[PDB]
Amino acid sequence: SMEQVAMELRLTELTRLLRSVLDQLQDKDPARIFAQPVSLKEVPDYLDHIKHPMDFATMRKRLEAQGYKNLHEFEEDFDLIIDNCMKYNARDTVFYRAAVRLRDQGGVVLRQARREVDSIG
Ligand code: NA
Repeated sequence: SMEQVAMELRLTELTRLLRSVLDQLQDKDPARIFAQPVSLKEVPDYLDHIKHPMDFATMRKRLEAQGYKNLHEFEEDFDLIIDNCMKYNARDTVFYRAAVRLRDQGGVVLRQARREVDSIG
């Protein structure tokens, strides 16, 4: 049908838009603390603390399969990265402080990203 084609183009444009949103949010972690999933070889007890780990590489693979249906779903994953980091690591660590600064600078990107998703439709 044409109406599924029209749905599919919308998804396809959104994914293109979220690519840009992702790339900007990843430009706010220049250490690359959040680039890859936490190694279970290096931190064996990590899944005793964190039931839904999340990182940027994972979020990229879901995107290029067009797996994000709205902006909420994208935001939900992004928030896991920050919330997982600030729970596992203490206040006085470079990990927690990298999550705080990513949160505060990514708020600027996601607030205008919300207006662009609405505005086009
Ligand atoms: Na903690």
